[PDB]
Amino acid sequence: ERSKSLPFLMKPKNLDGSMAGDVGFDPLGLSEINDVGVDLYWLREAELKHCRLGMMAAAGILFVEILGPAPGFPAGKSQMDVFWKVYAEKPSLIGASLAAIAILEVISGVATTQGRQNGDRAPGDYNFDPLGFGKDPAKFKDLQLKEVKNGRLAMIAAAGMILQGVSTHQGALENLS
Amino acid sequence: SKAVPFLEAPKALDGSLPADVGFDPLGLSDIGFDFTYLMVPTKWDESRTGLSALKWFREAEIKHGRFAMLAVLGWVAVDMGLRLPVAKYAGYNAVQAHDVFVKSGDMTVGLLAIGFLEVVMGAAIYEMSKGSDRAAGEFSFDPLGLGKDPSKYARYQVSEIKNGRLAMLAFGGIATQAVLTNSGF
Amino acid sequence: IVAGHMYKTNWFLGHSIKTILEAHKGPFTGEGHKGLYEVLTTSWHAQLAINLALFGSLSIIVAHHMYAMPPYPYI
Amino acid sequence: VSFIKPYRQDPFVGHLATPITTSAFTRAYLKVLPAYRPGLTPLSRGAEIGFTHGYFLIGPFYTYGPLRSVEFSLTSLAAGLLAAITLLLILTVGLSIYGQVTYDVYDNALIVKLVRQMVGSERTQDLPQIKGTSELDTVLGWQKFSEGFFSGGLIGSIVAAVGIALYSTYL
Amino acid sequence: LDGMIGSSAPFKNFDPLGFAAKADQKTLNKYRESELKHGRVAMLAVLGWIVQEFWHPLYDGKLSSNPLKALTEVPLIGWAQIFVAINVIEYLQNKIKELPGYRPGDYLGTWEWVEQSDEGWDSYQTKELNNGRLAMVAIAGLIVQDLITGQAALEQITAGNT
Ligand code: CLA
Ligand code: CLA
Ligand SMILES: C/C(C=C=C1C(C)(C)C[C@H](O)C[C@@]1(C)O)=C/C=C/C(C)=C/C=C/C=C(C)/C=C/C=C(/C=C/[C@@]12O[C@]1(C)C[C@@H](O)CC2(C)C)CO
Ligand SMILES: CC(/C=C/C=C(C)/C=C/[C@@]12O[C@]1(C)C[C@@H](O)CC2(C)C)=C\C=C\C=C(C)\C=C\C=C(C)\C=C\[C@@]12O[C@]1(C)C[C@@H](O)CC2(C)C
Ligand SMILES: CC(/C=C/C=C(C)/C=C/[C@@]12O[C@]1(C)C[C@@H](O)CC2(C)C)=C\C=C\C=C(C)\C=C\C=C(C)\C=C\[C@@]12O[C@]1(C)C[C@@H](O)CC2(C)C
Repeated sequence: ERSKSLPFLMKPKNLDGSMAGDVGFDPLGLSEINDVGVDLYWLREAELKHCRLGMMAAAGILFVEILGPAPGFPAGKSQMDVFWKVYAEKPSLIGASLAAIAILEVISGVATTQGRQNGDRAPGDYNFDPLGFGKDPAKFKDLQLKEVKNGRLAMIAAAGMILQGVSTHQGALENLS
Repeated sequence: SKAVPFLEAPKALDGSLPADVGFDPLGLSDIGFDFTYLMVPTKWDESRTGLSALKWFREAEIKHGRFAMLAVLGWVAVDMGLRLPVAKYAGYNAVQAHDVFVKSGDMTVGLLAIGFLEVVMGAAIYEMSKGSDRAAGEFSFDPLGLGKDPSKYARYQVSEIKNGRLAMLAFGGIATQAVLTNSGF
Repeated sequence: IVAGHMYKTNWFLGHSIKTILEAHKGPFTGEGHKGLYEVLTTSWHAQLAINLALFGSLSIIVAHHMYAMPPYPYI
Repeated sequence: VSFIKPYRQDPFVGHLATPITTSAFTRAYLKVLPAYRPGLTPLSRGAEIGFTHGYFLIGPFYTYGPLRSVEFSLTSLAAGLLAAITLLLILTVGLSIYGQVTYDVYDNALIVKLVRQMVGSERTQDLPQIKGTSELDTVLGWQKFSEGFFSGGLIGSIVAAVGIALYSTYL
Repeated sequence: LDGMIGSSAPFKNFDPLGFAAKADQKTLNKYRESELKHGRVAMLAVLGWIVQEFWHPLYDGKLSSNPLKALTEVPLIGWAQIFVAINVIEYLQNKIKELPGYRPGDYLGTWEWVEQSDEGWDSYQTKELNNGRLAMVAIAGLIVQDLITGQAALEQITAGNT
């Protein structure tokens, strides 16, 4: 009856055990929202998209700062400020990436709403397993848990890197030391 | 009552709460306002029966006591030295460290973190108002485990509330006096 | 934006225009504004009357404030 | 509570009992006016009405007439007084013709009872009908009312002229 | 000290000196008339005191903003007209007092419409009475302060003579 994460709180009604990373940590009861097209399905899809985006962004920042930029690309070690140097010399790359992300996000929203309507697609599912790393069950749950935990950690990390780069105008590991 | 004998009792200080002696001359434990509405302004839930002002006051008193105990520990620590093993914390007492650290962008971080914890535990308070069995000040935080043996739990309860009252008054004195036992006005 | 968080729509929060109107009675006005909510939610013509009157008054106020305090450069 | 109700418990009259039509202030104020004050003969009502009306009528004529004067002038006062008196004469002519064409009665509050009791099988509108039971609603009553209005108008206009002269001279 | 209107929460049926415990209905009606007249006059007096202090458009300015000083500056022929108007008003009130069903302070004749009074009507009458009492105390304080100090309300407050 009590949430596993917060023993002083009752179990959130909509979070039983199903989703990976579920420990009952919903103090504000946001999982019970059923308005403005927002429900547990939409919240989970948003959480998974945030997890994946944060993982990609943190990996990119760390890669560029440690191993350096790719040939022909600007340096500076400040990832929040090197973006304007890339846009100053290769605006077409940024524009094409933005257009591609826009199209993919329109497709993602359509897929989310459709799967919410005629329930056949789990939240965050895009059938993207080209290498077959999660075919069999009893490993899919473990992979989902790993992805969720890594994505939450990378969300926090990427938000921290964004704020550090905006404020200190220095590199992430530069702030570290 | 057991204190201020010429006043019988407020009305609600029956004894169901720990550390109860009956001291409430102004009868503050009888206000009909459910202070959970200071958090959730509307009834919101149809199951929100309501929270008595006495239980809200007990939660507030326990929280105040814990805050004051930690506060006097910190203020006494910075009077006798004991700076964090990092730069930018040199010596600037306690009457001036607050402002200089509010300037240096980390008191805001402390505000954010404390507010996050306060929001979670206030959601706990709101669930208590909704009608959860959780008692005031009970966050089920017993990691080391010195909370079993119900007699020990009750003794530690009364101990915590009495120590919190003492620490509230002691912090009031320390901040008003600008410390006399370990520093000067 | 602040004024937009006034009327109850889908949560237990905000005002009901029916309850506001029905509470505004008086000794000189009998039942007061009781039934006005039903009038303005079942008749497009009443809404058009109110909106058009206030809209024309707003247009005249705009006309006054325009020349009174010229809001455009070199106008 | 409701402060507007049908007049005299009749929901079909073209009237309402508002806090202005049937308020105690309205009752007393209209009952102290000469037109409705009890115990006044029609001549007395006319005299008081004429006095008040000439008194306030000389004002606009003297102040804004064709012969004004920012200082006090006897000619301006005489012009205003004559204009007020002639206006009172015109009003008295109107009263006289109105009373001539309106009523045919010499003693009211009785003829109505006589025709409600002893039958009124005549040309009507004199025996029967008869609107209003006041003494002002007779040929004799209205004639004395007009006479009083005219005399009181003259007297009040003269009094107001004297007061205006005194105020302009000694103040 | 009866079922009369005017009993509020802080002191219900406030007759500590027992003026009403022995008086008959006529004396109590007289007391209510006096209280209501004093309250209305005092509300007018307080509002006039303040407004005159910070606004005196009439008489082409002049008429010093301090009350109890403009009292001796009005042309004294405008005083006569105000006196006569108040007198005519109170003559009309006297005429009202003999109308059937008259109530002590009721010069609007609300007894004509208000039979079986509600709680809102009683509450509004009590509101008028309490505002009148507060204005009586306020105008007494205003006059006394202006007499002893010589400064008006917003002048004494502004300087800080408190
Ligand atoms: C009410 C509690 C409280 C508060 C507000 C402070 C505030 C402060 N202390 Mg401090 N301190 C306290 C208690 C407290 N102390 C106690 C009890 C001790 C002894 C253990 C110390 C020991 C101490 C040292 C040794 C030093 C300070 C210093 C400082 C200052 C720098 C920190 C800063 O800028 O904000 C940072 C942000 C915060 C302090 C907010 C606290 C947020 C915490 C970390 C969140 C987690 C709390 C924790 C998990 C509670 C567990 C309960 C529950 C979860 C079960 C600042 C004025 C330094 C200084 O220079 O002072 C002059 C310094 O060197 N303190
Ligand atoms: C007891 C009430 C009272 C008395 C005795 C005075 C006396 C005075 N006022 Mg005054 N005044 C009052 C109330 C009063 N005021 C109120 C309530 C207001 C707010 C509107 C004002 C606003 C006011 C201004 C703005 C000025 C004066 C001025 C003056 C002085 C010159 C007379 C004049 O022009 O009056 C003018 C009075 C008015 C314009 C408003 C009077 C409205 C009355 C009080 C309400 C209706 C009365 C009605 C006939 C009787 C009630 C009916 C029913 C309840 C029975 C004189 C000392 C003048 C002066 O020289 O100032 C120093 C001046 O310029 N007064
Ligand atoms: C209606 C809708 C879409 C939809 C739908 C459909 C289509 C109807 C289908 C479904 O049926 C429903 C629904 C709702 O899904 C809404 C669209 C979504 C919006 C409104 C898009 C918002 C995206 C904004 C982002 C993601 C911007 C991020 C900015 C960054 C800045 C980066 C910086 O580097 C910059 C530039 C400067 C540097 O110095 C530092 C920083 C600041 C870090 C980080 O990235
Ligand atoms: C949109 C796009 C790029 C957009 C870039 C933009 C907007 C950038 C604009 C800017 O930089 C400028 C200009 C100047 C700056 O100052 C301003 C900005 C704004 C910064 C590229 C698309 C690029 C699109 C590409 C490359 C598409 C390739 C498609 C292929 C190969 C299709 C193959 C198939 O069609 C067949 C053959 C058979 C079918 O049956 C099956 C399939 C497989 C679908
Ligand atoms: C008055 C008070 C407590 C009074 C208690 C009383 C009377 C108790 C009386 C009783 O117990 C007895 C005696 C006996 C019992 O039988 C009866 C009662 C009646 C129960 C506490 C004040 C408490 C007052 C407090 C705590 C004030 C704290 C102020 C602080 C901390 C300021 C912090 C700063 O941040 C600023 C604002 C600015 C920065 O630049 C500088 C610093 C200094 C850092």
